[PDB]
Amino acid sequence: GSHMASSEDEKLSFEAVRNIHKLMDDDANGDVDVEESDEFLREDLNYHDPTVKHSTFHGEDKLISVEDLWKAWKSSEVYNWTVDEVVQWLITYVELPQYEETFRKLQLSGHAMPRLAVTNTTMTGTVLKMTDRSHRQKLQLKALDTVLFG
Ligand SMILES: [Ca+2]
Repeated sequence: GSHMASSEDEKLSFEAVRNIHKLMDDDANGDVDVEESDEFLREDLNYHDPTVKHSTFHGEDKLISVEDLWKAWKSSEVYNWTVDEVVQWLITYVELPQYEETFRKLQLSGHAMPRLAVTNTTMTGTVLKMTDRSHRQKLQLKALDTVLFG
């Protein structure tokens, strides 16, 4: 229920993908500016310094763009990763040994990566990490870093 992110009608994949981009881009204008990402990129997904994602994605600067992410994602390792790949990925990165249940519940992959990187609500089909914050933290950190860097 917001124009910015999460619109009420039906959660489309674009609003979702821009939402996880919006994790960095506070105002969600389609591109994150350096100031917008200040704590956000660094910690919220890079868990240290966002120089990696900023200078890897843009290269010359620090601006990340939703549609550009869309194009990047389709060209990145993430969009190529099938369920098996994502399963080993989710475990080795997200540290969620609930993989059996979750993959059999929703069948995740490179599409699911951005779709699950936003809120527990989306990803928890039935039973998947009781801890909301711990769930969304692990998933957003690794899924988002995966859709962004890969
Ligand atoms: Ca912005």
